[PDB]
Parts: sequence; C-alpha cells; structure tokens
Amino acid sequence: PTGKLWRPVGTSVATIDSLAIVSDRFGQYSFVNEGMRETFSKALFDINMWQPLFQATKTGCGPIVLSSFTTTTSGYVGATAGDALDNPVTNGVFISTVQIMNLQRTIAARMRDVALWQKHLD
Amino acid sequence: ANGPELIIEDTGLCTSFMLLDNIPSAHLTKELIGFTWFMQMYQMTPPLPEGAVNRIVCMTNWASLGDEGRGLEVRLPPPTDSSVHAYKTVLSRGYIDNAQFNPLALRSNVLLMLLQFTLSNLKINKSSTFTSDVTTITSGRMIRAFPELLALAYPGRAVLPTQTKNAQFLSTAIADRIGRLDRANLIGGEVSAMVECMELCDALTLHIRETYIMLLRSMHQDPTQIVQIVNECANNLLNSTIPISLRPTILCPWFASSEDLRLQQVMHLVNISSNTAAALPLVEALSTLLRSVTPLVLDPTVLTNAITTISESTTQTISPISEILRLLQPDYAAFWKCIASWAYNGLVTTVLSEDAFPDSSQSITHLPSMWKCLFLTLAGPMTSDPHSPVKVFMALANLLAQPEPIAIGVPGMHQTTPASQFSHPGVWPPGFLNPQLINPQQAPLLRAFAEHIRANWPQPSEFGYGSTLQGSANLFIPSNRMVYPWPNQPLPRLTVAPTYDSAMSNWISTTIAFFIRVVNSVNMTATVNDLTRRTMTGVMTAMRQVKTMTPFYIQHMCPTELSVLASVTVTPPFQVPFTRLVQNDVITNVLVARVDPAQRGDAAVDIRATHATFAAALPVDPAAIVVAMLCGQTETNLIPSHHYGKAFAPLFASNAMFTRNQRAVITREAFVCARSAVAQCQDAGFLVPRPLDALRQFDVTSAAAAEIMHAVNDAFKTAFDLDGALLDGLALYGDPRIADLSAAYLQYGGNVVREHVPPGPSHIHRALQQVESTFMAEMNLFNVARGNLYLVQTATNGNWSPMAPVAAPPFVRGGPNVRVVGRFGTIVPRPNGLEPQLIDDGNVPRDIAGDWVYPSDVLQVSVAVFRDYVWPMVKAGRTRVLVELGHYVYTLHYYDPQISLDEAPILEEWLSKINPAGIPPVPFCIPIPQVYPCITARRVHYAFTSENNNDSLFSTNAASIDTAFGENAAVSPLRWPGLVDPNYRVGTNDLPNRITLYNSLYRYNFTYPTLDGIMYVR
Amino acid sequence: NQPLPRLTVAPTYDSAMSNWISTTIAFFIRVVNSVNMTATVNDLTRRTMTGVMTAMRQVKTMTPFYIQHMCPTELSVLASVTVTPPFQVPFTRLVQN
Amino acid sequence: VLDPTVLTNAITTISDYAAFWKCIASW
Amino acid sequence: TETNLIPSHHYGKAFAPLFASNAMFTRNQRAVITREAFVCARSAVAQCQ
Amino acid sequence: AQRQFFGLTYNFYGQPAPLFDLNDLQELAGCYARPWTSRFSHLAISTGSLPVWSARYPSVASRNIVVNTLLGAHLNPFAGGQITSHQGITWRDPVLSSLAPVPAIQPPPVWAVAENVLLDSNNYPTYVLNLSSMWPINQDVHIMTMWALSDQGPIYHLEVPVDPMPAATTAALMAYTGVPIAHLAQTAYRFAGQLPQSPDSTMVSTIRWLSAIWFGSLTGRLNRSRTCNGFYFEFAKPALNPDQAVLKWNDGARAAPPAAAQSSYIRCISPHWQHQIVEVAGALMSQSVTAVTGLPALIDEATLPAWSQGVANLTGNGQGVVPCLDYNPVPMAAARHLQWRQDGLITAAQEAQLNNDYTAYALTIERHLTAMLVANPIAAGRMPIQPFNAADFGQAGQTAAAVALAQAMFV
Amino acid sequence: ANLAAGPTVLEHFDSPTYGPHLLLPQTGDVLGYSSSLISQAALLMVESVMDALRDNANASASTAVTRLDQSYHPVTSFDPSTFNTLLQRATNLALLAVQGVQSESAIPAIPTMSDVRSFVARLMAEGDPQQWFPYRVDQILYWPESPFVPPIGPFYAPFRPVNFPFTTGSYTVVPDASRPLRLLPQYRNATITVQQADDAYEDTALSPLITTHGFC
Repeated sequence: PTGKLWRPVGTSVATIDSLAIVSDRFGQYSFVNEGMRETFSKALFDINMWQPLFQATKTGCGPIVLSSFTTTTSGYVGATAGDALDNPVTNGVFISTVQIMNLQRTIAARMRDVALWQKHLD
Repeated sequence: ANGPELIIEDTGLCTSFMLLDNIPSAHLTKELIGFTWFMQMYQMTPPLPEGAVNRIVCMTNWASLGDEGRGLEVRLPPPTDSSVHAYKTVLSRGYIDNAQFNPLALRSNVLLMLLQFTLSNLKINKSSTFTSDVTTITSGRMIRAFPELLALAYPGRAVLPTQTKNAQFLSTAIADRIGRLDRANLIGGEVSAMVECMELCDALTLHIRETYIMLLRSMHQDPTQIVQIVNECANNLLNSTIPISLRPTILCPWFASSEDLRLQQVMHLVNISSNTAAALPLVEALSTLLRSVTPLVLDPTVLTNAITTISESTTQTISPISEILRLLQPDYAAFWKCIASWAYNGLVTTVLSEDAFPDSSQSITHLPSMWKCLFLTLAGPMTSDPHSPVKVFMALANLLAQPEPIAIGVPGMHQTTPASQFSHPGVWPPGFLNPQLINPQQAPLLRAFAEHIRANWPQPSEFGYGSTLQGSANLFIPSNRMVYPWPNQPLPRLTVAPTYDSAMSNWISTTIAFFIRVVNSVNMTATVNDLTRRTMTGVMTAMRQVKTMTPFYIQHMCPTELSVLASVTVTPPFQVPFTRLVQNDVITNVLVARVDPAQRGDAAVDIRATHATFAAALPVDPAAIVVAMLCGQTETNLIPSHHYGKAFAPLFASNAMFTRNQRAVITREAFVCARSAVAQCQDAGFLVPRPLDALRQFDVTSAAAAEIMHAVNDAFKTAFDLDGALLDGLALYGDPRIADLSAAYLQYGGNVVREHVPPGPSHIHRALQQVESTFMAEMNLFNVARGNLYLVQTATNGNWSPMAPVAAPPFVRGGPNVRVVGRFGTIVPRPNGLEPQLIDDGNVPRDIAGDWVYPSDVLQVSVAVFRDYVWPMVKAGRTRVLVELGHYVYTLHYYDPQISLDEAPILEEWLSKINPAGIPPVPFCIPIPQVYPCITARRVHYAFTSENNNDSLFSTNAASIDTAFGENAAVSPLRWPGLVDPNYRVGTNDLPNRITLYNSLYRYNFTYPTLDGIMYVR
Repeated sequence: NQPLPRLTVAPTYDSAMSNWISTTIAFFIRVVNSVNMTATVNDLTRRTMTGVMTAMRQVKTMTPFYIQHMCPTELSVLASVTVTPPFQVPFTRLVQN
Repeated sequence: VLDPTVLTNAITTISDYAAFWKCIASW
Repeated sequence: TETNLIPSHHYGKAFAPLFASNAMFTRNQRAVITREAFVCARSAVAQCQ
Repeated sequence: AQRQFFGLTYNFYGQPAPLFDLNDLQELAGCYARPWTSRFSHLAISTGSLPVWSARYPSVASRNIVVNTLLGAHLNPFAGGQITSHQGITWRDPVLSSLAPVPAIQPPPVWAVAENVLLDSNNYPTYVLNLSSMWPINQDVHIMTMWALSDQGPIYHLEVPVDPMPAATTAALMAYTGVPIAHLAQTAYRFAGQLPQSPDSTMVSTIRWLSAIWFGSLTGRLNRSRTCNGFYFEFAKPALNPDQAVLKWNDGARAAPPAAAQSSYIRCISPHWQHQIVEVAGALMSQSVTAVTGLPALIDEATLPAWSQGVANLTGNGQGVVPCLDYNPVPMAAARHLQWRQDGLITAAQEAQLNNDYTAYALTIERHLTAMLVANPIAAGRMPIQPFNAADFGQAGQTAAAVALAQAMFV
Repeated sequence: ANLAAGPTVLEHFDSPTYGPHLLLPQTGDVLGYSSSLISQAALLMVESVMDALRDNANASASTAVTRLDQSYHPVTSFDPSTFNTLLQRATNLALLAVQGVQSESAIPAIPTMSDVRSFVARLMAEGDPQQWFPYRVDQILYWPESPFVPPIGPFYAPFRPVNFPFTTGSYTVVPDASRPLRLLPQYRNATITVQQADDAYEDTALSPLITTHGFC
C-alpha cells in the first residue's frame, strides 16, 4: 500500500465511496510503506551516530527514534477512495501531516548541528 | 404460603465478633493481692472481657436478643477449642476424618461458610427504646436501654475503680460518643422512622445488615404506585382507593424488577418436566380458574333445539339430523382448555384429537364423515397447534381423494394419508400453501377449501396484561403483552347480545357456508339422495344462524379474563408468537437451556441440539369445541365489566399476587450466589471477582460444583425458608460449573430468536463479595492463620510468641542452602553409617541436617517418613524445616511459663494425624501472660508461624493492673475508632482492612402494612 | 490422548469422544426431524425424540475425559504389570488400503 | 465410576459394564 | 468420578498392589525358557528331517 | 414511552486507553448478570455503611465513576453500528444483556480505543426495535453522559411547573417521608430503569419534584420553615456527619409558586461531590428524570470542560440552552445556613458555628479524597478518584448564582 | 411499544394523509405476485416503493404533490441487517427511492399483477443491497444535494453519503420500439484483453442459436 489512509465515513461497510481521507486535528495520516522507513531510518541513523557530540555540547535532545513520529492506525490506504479500497491495512504505521513536519524540521535542525561538527571532524 | 421470610427485625445490637474472654485471669488471694481486679467484686459486669487472654472470636448474633432467628449461623469456638468442624461444609463430610480439615478444598469451605456468615446477618436493624440517663455515668444521655446486654453494648458507660489494663483503655472513650444521635421523626406522636446511634457493632455486620435494607428497597413501591400496579392488573375494573395522606414509613417489599422475574420464569421451566404431564397442571390450573369466573354459560339445549327443528322425512334411512345429534356429543373441558392452552402455547399447544377425524376408509358419500369433517373445521382455529390449518385442509382433502386430487410434497405421504399424520411443517400440500396451484377443472371443491382456510383463518393479535411498573415474566413477547389467536376488542361496559360480526362468528359463518357448498356440489348431488341433502343444508344453516353468544366472548370478554387471570395464576403466561398460516414461521421447537453453549464448545452447533425442547401436547376434541363455541348464552341483563369487577374482587384483594413477586427476588439471589460460589471455587469462569484466590482448591470436578452449588442452595432454602424448588434443576445434567439460562424457539424456516435471561444486578453478589474482601484481611478472627509454619527447636525462656513473630523468619524459601523436598518426599537410605539422604526437589537426594522447605502436599503423602527421619532430626536441633502450607486452621494451647514444658508431643501427635487426605489444625503452644515478673522454666518449642497471625489477641491482661511476663497487648485503639479517636467522624469505617467493633448505625422502625394497609379494596 | 490436565470445564467437553458423542447426537437430531420422518413420526413424539437425544448430548458424562486423559495412563501402566504383554497391530481411520 | 443415575434423571423427565471395559482392554 | 479425587493419590494406591505381585518378572522368566525350548525344539526336529 | 437518547463517553484524562481495570469489569459488569441497573446497588443509607474508604474504590462515588468508564469502552454500537470488543470482552448478544470473554471462532472486531465518542440510540437499529427489553441501557448511557459532559461533578437538571404539585405527586411523596435521600434516588433510579415508562407517568412528576425540593433544601430556601407543597429536606447537624438528607412533610408557610418555568442545569463544582452520598444520590436522582424524558434542552456550554463543546444533541451555546450553574458544598452550605439564620430557624450566633461545624466536615472529606487521589495515581490506567488538583476544593464556583436560582424556583 | 409483537408496522413519514397514521398489515400473505407467497406486510412495501419510483419518474418542478414521496417504511419487527425477506430488500430500496431515483424500466400508471410480479421478481434477483443510505427506525436520511425537500418534523435527517453517484435531472418517456433498433458502435477508452473479452462473451452468449435464413 501507499498514500494517505482512508476510513469508512459511512461506517462498517466500505464501498469505495464510503471511504474518505481520515483527516483530523493532526493533518492526514499518510502510510509509511516498508522502503520509505528505510530512508527516514537511514537519515536518523546517520544523526544518532553523532550521539557523543550532542551530549558533550548540551545541544541535541536524546536519540531520535523514528517511532516517535509515527502511529499505529488502521484502515484502507490508497491514493483515492476507489483504489484505497483494495489495501485494507491493519495497524499499519502511518505518520500524520503535522508529524511529517517534525520528522522533517528535526532531521533538518539536527542535520545542521551535525553538518557543522561533521565538518571539523573531517 | 411459601414466600421468603424477608422482614426480620433484630433489636439486640448487631455485631458478629464478640470479645470472648478466653484463658481467665487467676483469682489469687494468698499471695500478690491487688495485682488483678475483677469488676465482679463491685457487683458490676465488666464491659470488656477480663481474662489472661481475650480472643476476638466471631459469632454471628452472639449478642442478638432481637426477636426471631434467621435459622442459620456460624460460631467458631475460640482457638483454644478445635474449630475444624466449622470448615467441613463441603468436600469433607464422609472422607476427611473429624480431627482434620480438608486443606485441599480449603477455599471451597471458607467461602461456603462466609456465604453462611452473610445470610445469617440478613436481618433489619430494628430501633429500640432510647431512654435518658438519670444516673451520673452519662448524666442525661440517650443510651438505648435493653437486661445485661446493656453493659456489653455501650463500653463507654463503664465504671472504673482501678487502673486495670481495660480501664487503661476505656479510660479514653470520648464521653459524648455514646447513646443515640439523630432520631429523625415525622408525625409528632407516632414512632420515630429511623433513630441513629453509636453502639458496639462491627463495621462488617453493619455493612451486610444495611446492604439488606438497600435490598428491601430495590423491591418496594410507594402507595400511589402499588395501587396502579394493582389496578392495571385487573384492567382498572375493581374499585380500590388509596388515602392521600402522609403515611410515616412503609417498607413493603412486594416487587421484583421485570428481570428478576424472568430469571425465575425460565428457572421455573427447568424444573417443570418437558413431558405433557407437567404442563397439564399448568393449563388445567388456568382452566379451572377461567371457568371459576366467566359470564359464558354453555347451553346444549340451544343447539339441540335449533337442529331438532329442521324437517326431515322419515321415509329415509340415513338420518341427517340423527347423525350430528350423535357425533356432536362426546365435556366443555375441551372448550376452556383450548383457551387456557393459549396462555401457555410455549409449553403446550393443543391439538385436534386424532380419533376425531373422519376415518380414511370412507369417501365423502359417507354422511357420518361429512359431519365429522365439518366439526374438524369449525373447531380448527380453537386449537393452538401450529398445523390445525393443514390438518383441517387434509381431513377433507383426504376424505374426498377419489374425486379431488392435489399435490402432496414428501414421499410416503399420499393424499389418502390419515389426515392427522400431517404434523411436520415441510409436508404441507403444495396446493394448500398456494391455492393458485390446485386446478378447478380437477379439484374445484378442494381448491375452494384451500381458498377458504387461507381467506378466513383468524388473524392473531396482542393485548396488554399486568402492570408496567411491575415488569412481567415474558420471554418471547414484549413485557405485559400476550399474543392471541383471535382479533381482539376492548371489554364493553354496557349490554351484550350475540353479534354476527367478528372473526370467530365470521369463521363459523363462512365455513358453514363452505360445507353447504360441499353438500350442493356435483359429487354430492349425484350420489346422496335429494330430500336428504336439503335436510343437511337446513341442519347447517340452523347452526350458522344460532344466536351463539360465544363468538362475541372469544373476542371481547375472553381477552379481559386472560389478561386479569394472567396474574392470579400460580405461573405467569409463557407464550410464543401465534403464526396465522405462515409456512416459514411455524414454531417447531420452543427450547430452554440449563447449560450455556459457550463453555462447552457449542457456539456453532444447531439450537435444536443444545437446548431442551418442551414436548407437551393436549388432545382437544372437535365435538366439545363446536358444541361450546357454537352454543354460548349469557345473562340477558349483564354488564360485562360489572360481572368481572365482581369475579375478580377476591383474587386481587389480597397480596398473594405479590408473593411470587419475591420468590422471584430470592431466586435471582440464590442463583447469583451459586454462580459466584461455584466459579470462585472453580478456576476462572463467568467473570466473578475472586477475592479468595490465595486460598487453595484442588477439586474442580463437577461433583465439587454440585456439592458447592448445593450447600448454597441450602443456605438460602434455610435462610429464607421456602419448600418450593429454588436453584434446583440447574443441576439436572450434573454440572453446576457451567450453569447458564437461556430460552429460545425455532421457526421452521430458519430464524432461531434466542433470549438468554441473565441474572439481574443482585444485592448479595456484593455483600458476600464484600465479606470475602474483608475475610482475607482479618482471617485470624475465624481461626485461620496465613503464611507458613516453621519447625525449629528454639528452647527459650523469654516471652515465646508463636503467633506474632518478632524479627525476620529464619531461612525463607530459596534462601542460601535451603533445599526443597522433591514431590514424592522419599528418603533413600545409605550403607555403613551414612546419613539417609532426603530426595530434594531437583531430584538429587540431599541430607537431612540442614534447612528444608516442605511443600505441604508432600508432607501429606509422606509423614510416615517425615516423622521417622527428619523429625528425629529437628528435635536434635539440626534441621529447621519450613512446612509450606497456604492458609491453615490454627489451634492454640496456653501453657503456664512458671512450670516447665516441652512442646514436642503436642506436635508429634499432630503429625500422627496427617493423612494423604487431611491435616489437623496446626497447634501452637503459647505461655499464659502473667501479672508479676515470675521465674520461668526453660521450655522447648518447635512450631511458630512466619506471618503475623496474631490478629485476634484483643487483650493481654484485662483485669491485671499490668502484664509482666506475658506479652502485654493493650486493647488496640485502632479497633475502636468510633469509641476513642478524637479525629474519628461519625460515618467512616476502614471496612476492608479492620473491623471497627464500635460504629454508628441507623436503626429503623419500619411498619409493614398489608394490602389493606395500603389501598382499601372492595 | 493427552497428559492429565488439571480438571476444569475445558478438558471435559473438548475430548475427542466428547466431540464424537456431541456431533453425532447433533446429527441424529436433524434426522429425527427430517420431512420424511413425518410419514410415521408424530409431531409430539418427533419433539419427544429431540427431547431425549438432546438430554444425552448435554448430559455431563465424565468418561469422554477419562478415555482421553486418564485412560492412557492406566493402559500404559497396566500394560507393564501383566505376565502377557499387549499384542497390538496399528490402528487406521478410513485410510482404506 | 460409571452410573446412569444422572443420565436416567435427565432423560426420565421428558419420557457392571463389561461391554465398555471389554472394549478398552480390547484395544 | 468420586467427588474428592487427587489423580496422584488415586492411581498411586491402585498401582501399588500391582507391583507387589512380581508378575512383571514372571514374564521375563517364562520368556527366556520359551526361547530355550524353541532354539532346542526347532533344532531337534530340524535334525531329524 | 421514549425512543431516543444521545450519549457522550468519559474523557481519558490525558491518558491512553479507558481508565478502568479488568479487575473492575469483573467487579461491576461481571458475574455475567446484566451490569445495567446496578449503579445503585453500591450505596447505603449513608457513607459509614460502605466500603467507600481506603480500598479498591475509595469513594462513595468511586463506583459509578468507574462503571461509567467501563461503559465507554463497550458502547461502540451506538458510536458506529457494530458490537466490537475491548480486551477479550464483548457483549454476549445483540441486546447487550451483559459482558463476556470474546467467543473463540467468531470474535467481534476489536474495538477502537477512542475517547469521548458521541452516541446515538439510532446508530443501532436493533435498540429501538426491542426498546422494552434493553430499555435500561438507555437510562444508563444517560447517567453516563451526565457525568461525562462534566469533569468535576455530574450535571443534572431542575424544574418547577408553574402549577401546584400534581396531587398524585403529593400523595406519592407523603409515603416517602422518613426515607433518606439515598433510598429516594433508589426508588428514583430503580424506577426509570426497566420498562419504558411514558414521561406522562405519575412517577416522573413525583421523582422530578423530589429533585426540585432536594435542591431548594440544599440552598436553605426550602427549609423546615419554607416548605414546597409541604416538603423540604432536613440535613443532619454538622458535627456528626451532615452529609445526610431526609424528606420531611411539615406544615409551615408554603413557598409560593414561581412566576414562570424555572429551568437550569446545576452540577456540583468542587471535588467534594465525589464523596458526599447526598451530593450524589441527589444529583444521580435528578438524572433519573432526564433519562426517561430525553433531555429538557441543551445544557449551556459556557462553564463546562473542553471536551464538551457543542456536543451534538447535548451541549449548546445558542438559544436552545439553559444557563448551567455549579455550586460548591462549603460556599453552598454556608449560605444554606445563612438562609436558616434569616428565617429565625436558628440563632444569629449559631450560623457562625454551624459553618465551623460543617466547614471542618468538608475539610475531612477533603484530606481524604486528596489522599485517595495521591494513592490511586491515574497513570495506573484506573480512575476511582478522578483527578482534581488540590485547588477546586475552595473554588467558589457559580454558587452565588444557584442560591438565587433557588429563590426564583421557590418564591 | 404496544404493537411490537405484530409482524411489522409500516408508517408514512412524508406528510401522512389525514394525520400521522400507523399501518399494521395482518399476518397473512397474498397469492399471485411471487411463486413464494409474499407476506401482506412486505407486499404493501412493494406497492408503495413502486410508487415513489413511478412518481419520481414523472414528478416535475412545476407540479406540487401531496407527499414528496409515497414510499412506506417499516418501524417494528423488521430485520435491519440481512437482505432476504422481500420486505428487507424492498425497504433497503425505498431508502434510496426517497432520493428521486427512477427505475430504468417504466413503471405502468396502473400497475397490473403481471407488472407488479415483474418488479417483485426483479427485487428478489440476487444483487447488491444499496448501501449509500444506512437504515434507521425513526429517520429517513435524505441526500442534502437532492431534489427531495424534507417536510418538517423529526423524521428526516439530512445525511450525506461519502460518495453518492447520482446527479439530478429527469427523463422524458419514449414509446416502445416497433422493431429491433440497430446501434452504431462508438468506442470508449479502456479495452478488454482478448482472453477476458472472450469468455465474457462465452459466459452470456447465445451459442447454439436457431436462425432463419429468409431469402438472399
């Protein structure tokens, strides 16, 4: 599966029309397919590496686990009601919009932090 | 009258843990005088027990002078006594010898006995006469005067001459915490409703005793209520009046919720034998009553007359008239029962008596079969049988086979198959369902018959019955509703006259119009003579024109009678929707369930195989039906309502109707307790909070359930006293473990309904529970130490204290070098002078000189060994052993520290009384606490518990001015918050940890008016 | 067969034989209720048949549990204390050839 | 311990075992 | 089954009397003699033909 | 009858799943019996007769506050449509008779842990089709939603038709005189909890008038002197537990009828409510009325928690609303005494003491809730005490407003 | 509440005739409309549902009708979940017939048994029970974006499915073609694969089709 997760707005029976993008106070949960976790993990992995320099210099804020930006919702996840109907995913791992924002600006803020030290080490 | 004995006032102070003064203080006069004072020398009984050792043993109602016993109680004899006899209420009787107590089934007993401890406390706290105090002890106060029970109640009123350990305590008692507090009285000059007062009484008994008043309420109704509940019940007819005026207080527990009811209706259907015989004293009961009151006089003459007056030439052999005159004659027991049978179709559905069918050897030229078959039809709708229609269709379809051929479904069922034999739903003539199918040019007559039955079989309908404020016993119909065969009309308050409208009447008119067509048809016309065939038309028209008052009755007055009579009846109506000719909705089975198909893997298996199917059918006779139906006359000057308002007066004036209303409540209890009792002693079943999981239980076998589930059924049968079968039948299939109710019919088509009555939210599934929470906390008060038992040869001289052990217990399980005993407990001997190895747990023989942990069970199938190799060892003082048994019963034995003693034999004997079956209550020797500082003889002890099981010591030297060698145990204040704590607030109690032997509590003065105490009927 | 489990409501209704005794009675209850039965079976007596066959099915027999948890442990032993050991050809359910 | 008492009751409302033992010892 | 029933104690008490009768060893003994009476019978009849 | 109820579940106070233990489900909704009209079988004539102190449920209201949470997790039907199951537990049948371990082969779809789910007795087409039977579940979800829409004390409703007491309502009460506030809510609750009774039924007026008088008493006005049609509640003298209440038909001046329809939603405001058997039996009772009558109108939004805004069918904000007042037992009782003091009921020097007496009492039912609060955390997945932060205790809520709403209600 | 035992209770939510009535069909079932005797309860539904459909068919903007719909509605003893009983199937179709949907097959002005039966037949035929508008016992959810304008009282909730496929507009009736009309074929975009577009034909084609030759 891929795309934002949808759920039967009309309840129970999902008819390919009942489904609607499950949006809410956090934005829209978009599914985090297996490979797309490889990236955000590979990105965070390259930051955690600099752990000993984050504590030394009191910056940072602990190791960044990708499991802090996601969730375990479940529903049908596709690109449109029609095709999302063929991807019933249970307890998949989705990242809400407002989260897709932090995992972004965090990896960005930390990326600066290390980009600097990482330059001296070099 | 077998109604549970609910109201049971108790005047004497409600408390169930008396401070039983045990080992008495020695009256000594020669030496050391003055050390111990006895209230006795001042001719004045001591409030608190005065002895060298005062245990707080528990005796339900010890000080309960209040008139009338509850029947059963639980009085443990002080630890000094044996006690085990009080715990063998199950899994013991004829297996574990006297001396002992079955340790394996311990919980099953400490629970079965706590239930016992509760029911015994289900009395109302009645208020007594609080008089002032002219004496200076309380200067005016409101103490409640009782005989000697006074002294024992208010401990505060005690007169203290010397600083005796008691007086040490009592001294404190907050002066103002005595007598009563808030007598809340309304009618000035009438007795007070509920006075409120502090007075020696344990927070626990109090709790139960008041979670009972809470119950008597759950089944009460102010007057303006109980009046309507009564009105509606007789359909407003029946003049009863309530006086609008303040009636101080009136606790009259006559009502049970609709749910508490159903739990007993299904419950009642379990004991009833599905056989037709057990449902016969269920219909005949409603039939003797139906007649008892009914403006419907049956009068043969009418019919006889109307028929005798049709001309008939006697130059004829067959006598059209003489025929029916014979046939129509086999008494009215049949008409009534047909009706009465409607009230309980669920249990029994009436049927056309097989014998009363034209026999299958004649065709329709036979005139005695033409009349026989006419009488099958008319009486058709009367019987409740889910087939009467088809059977009626066949009866004729059958008899006129040669001329009229029709479709007949299954093989081995020809159109000439003895009509009656058409009982299954699947075998209905294909033409009969859909008459479209039967062709005229082949079976005209028969097609007009099928055509007729469908167009004129009575449309079922429902009416109300009973009061909506007082639930109802319905399992398949809405509450206060009864389905009914014939269309229904409201009772008329004017004058009745046999009318020719109405389903009944019309049904007789169209059907008698059909057989008039059968007679003037081709077949008939060619064979049967002419002039005779006219007589038959006349003999029928007469009938279809007799002024029968019954057609009316079955539609106006009968419904009132069934409704009003559906309350006086000793068993509530049990009905299943009447299906007016609807192929698929024919009810093949009305089933019930003793067990639930959940526990045994039966979730999927069909309904017909998991539930029992009531199989009770009555053979009504068509003759009787017709003769009645078609011949009812009334009293020319009659007011239907009036005649009833009269006929119901009696069976509605007394509150007998209210009785079954309680037998229901007591049933909803007995059941919820059993479900709890069995499931606790069981191991994880219907989610029942088990606050007794620590205690043991190794017998979970059904027998164990029935045994458990049985006593519980006694405790209640004894507690409320009620001969009637209650909580019985649930067993039947020999297995309480899965007791679960459920009723549910099955229509031929598929639909299975189901309607499993679950116990209503009951008041004792709390109380008992509540007691077990607290039992656990304060076991000792029942002779039941917890923790384990140590066996170490400590030969001291100081204050030996088996119970409350100071310091950490030596060597706990799994401690450094502390091997357990392998399951068998076997001891392997070793050659030429080597220690006998004791096979340890890991199964690697270890040696006796060390620290052992004896899993109790092991010690039971092994003593013969224990005593011969490890015992001689423990005495030598070289093998401290921990016998690890969950919760045991514990006998005490106070000896005298002065003299010497060696606790070995009061132990060796206990060992010699341990079978692989049961062990005797662990005995602990304890020195009697002295007053002076005596010289003591070095005694040798062995038994001493790890857990602090000294929780009922209460006091160490009541009368003594001070204990010197014994263990001083000043009356713990924590027990009497109400009595001595400044911060104590009237209305607080750590109820699930300690038991405040002195609280506040509302005593009532409830008046129990009878039905004439409320409304004035007549 | 299975090692003697601590008696409870589970092992005492789940035994091989409990299933057999059950599903059979279940099956015959539908046979005595066949349309064909009508030919000779009365409507009342057809119900009385379901009444009895259900009693059997629901009866709380404790042998099904014995013949599946406790009976093996007897034969296993009893089959050793006998002067003549047990001769026993393999069992086969429906495997025909 | 085989005994039809329970069975009889149950059935009776709505209305030595060598064979058995010579069936297990038969296996 | 009997109300009180500790499978452990029950089967124990029952199989006790059984192992008391050395019928388990009679089997091993009657056995080593049948094998003698056979390797000897088979031989004597196999030597005459 | 009445076939329409709208509920709202409790709020998982800054917590994950529903704050109720499995040990609880088998402590109220267990035993397989119908956990429905059971709410009341945990109350006594007073508080000193209950295990409502140091224990699994340390509060005279700690039961309902728990059973109410437990109801939230098992009401998905009214939320969506299906039955569902929360942790191996799901109603046995469509009638929601009781709870029971998930079957084995045909288990209901595992519930979806969501907080504050609205409810519609319509989202479940079987409910109304059986009405009579599962009637109870209605009045209950109602008891729930009246505690859920609130955070610190249930929100009941008050009335007073401009007419005199409905005769057969002065006769029904005069047979409940000596009876304590507890056993009154008893009949009240027990009544509107079985067989759909028409709001026209006698009892509803009576039990609705018994919730209007109780309030008048709780604010002096309807005192021993100024009675309603003849009734008023006499509270126990503070010094021996004033947390009492008994109905008493007197014969002093009858508080003249109001000049119009006096409607208002009043809820206890300080934590005090959680342990006052009278502040519950009373509120709980006033809710018995609403249960069998829909819901007067929309409860005002203003003073109410954050999770109770525009709660469709329940909360409001516009015209179909009724200003909701919240009183505090102490700031309340004080005025309740001043009223007595003004009607010569007591001495002028006795009210400056009556308060001492009672105020110390409230200080006791305060060091106790706080104790139980800092005893049963909340992060412990349970909520027998319901968080309250040592503050609300003094919180002089509306009070002054309801003390006036009482006068206009009994002029 | 009082008549909850009765088979079913139909009730007109849209402007009842003389005031809100509460029709209760007797238990018997009519002979003729279906080989399987249709219960009087369910037949009344068809007869009405077959109105809301035929009425929608020609209802126009300029005209003012008594009721914005003629469809009945089950209020008691009705199984909301399954779709077996003709009634359940009919009901399920009326919750849709209140939107203005019209049957492609013209419903005669004076329904005749032959016709009613041809409708009660089409209803029984295995299909998919419309799911856009879920069923209620006291409320008919009507599409907001639909011609139907709710009466007044508390019987009509403006529920909006997530994706209703119908748009509005009417259809002018056209007379029955006197002879088989040829149809020029104009193609779409998606194309079926020879394999699938073969059996598809062979699953519904008239293979051993008898044919006349005429004269060449």
